[PDB]
Amino acid sequence: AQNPNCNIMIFHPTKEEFNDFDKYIAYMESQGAHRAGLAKIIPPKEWKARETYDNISEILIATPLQQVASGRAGVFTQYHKKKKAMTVGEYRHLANSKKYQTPPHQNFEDLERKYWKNRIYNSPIYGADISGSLFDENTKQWNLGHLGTIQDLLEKECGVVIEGVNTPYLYFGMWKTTFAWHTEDMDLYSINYLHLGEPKTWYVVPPEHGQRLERLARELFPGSSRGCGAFLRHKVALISPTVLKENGIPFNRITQEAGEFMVTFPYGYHAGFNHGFNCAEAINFATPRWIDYGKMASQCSCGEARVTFSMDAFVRILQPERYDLWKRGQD
Ligand SMILES: O=C(O)CNC(=O)C(=O)O
Ligand SMILES: [Mg+2]
Ligand code: NI
Ligand SMILES: [Zn+2]
Repeated sequence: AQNPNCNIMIFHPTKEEFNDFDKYIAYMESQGAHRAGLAKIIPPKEWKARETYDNISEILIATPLQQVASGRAGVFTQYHKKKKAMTVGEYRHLANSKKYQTPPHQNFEDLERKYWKNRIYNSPIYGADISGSLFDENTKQWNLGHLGTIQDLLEKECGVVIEGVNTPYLYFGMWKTTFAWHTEDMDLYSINYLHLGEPKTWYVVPPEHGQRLERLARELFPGSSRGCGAFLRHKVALISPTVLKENGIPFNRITQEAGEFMVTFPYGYHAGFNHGFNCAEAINFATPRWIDYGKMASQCSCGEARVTFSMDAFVRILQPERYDLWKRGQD
């Protein structure tokens, strides 16, 4: 078995290997990458996502989210308070202000220490989940707005034609902005490209060990667990690496820099934070190997998780027994 310790693998495809996206995902899996839950892909030196980032400041962040924490430093939840709209240029200035800017630090490890020590005492503002793309239309390789759609994959594998579309999302981050422990909707893959700015640190649990994380989460968030049998679908809970180590939960960590891709694999729990002002783009995708994960994915039916239009068909076709309860949660 390849990669039996479930380490995060880093890949350096050549320009020729960068042509066929599906084939390269399948290559990475042949080497065991999926066992970690997360892989890094460094594009060939010949590649670029677009010519410059000099003209992005007029993009609108219609609903910036202030991420307010409750709990203790290593075990907390966050809620998202909606703020007034602002442009990317306005947001960048805010991120660079004395109130929100990254503190002086020695290296990534020192900054990680400061994050876990101090995150709860601040409420950074995240421009998340903004439909759109920063890839040039002429970029033909690993262009996250030109991938094969998950609807087409389901149709190719299973023969059923379904409604729905699949488009990318932009994320504008600042110091301490946080993504809570989650897997993707319907335990899909994700791909994330860091277009510009400061790094993003990731933490990930191997898919084969995801239920260990879930069991710890039910212990650590006992009221939430009683409210919903899939409350990590709410995307609000954080658990530090120190706490994970104290409870014997297998995980790995890595820092993504500008110009790098990350791929999350089906049922790979992940969480993380941004180091400073940055912009990422991400999208869900599927492969043939996903179908069995989609069929077994947990679902939130309590009403909190509320998701896209396009998840309806996935639940309806892959999980018909769960469909009626899940849809009641949607309504
Ligand atoms: O970058 C973020 O804030 C969160 N991204 C993801 O969870 C992802 O790409 O799957
Ligand atoms: Mg602009
Ligand atoms: Ni994700
Ligand atoms: Zn729920």
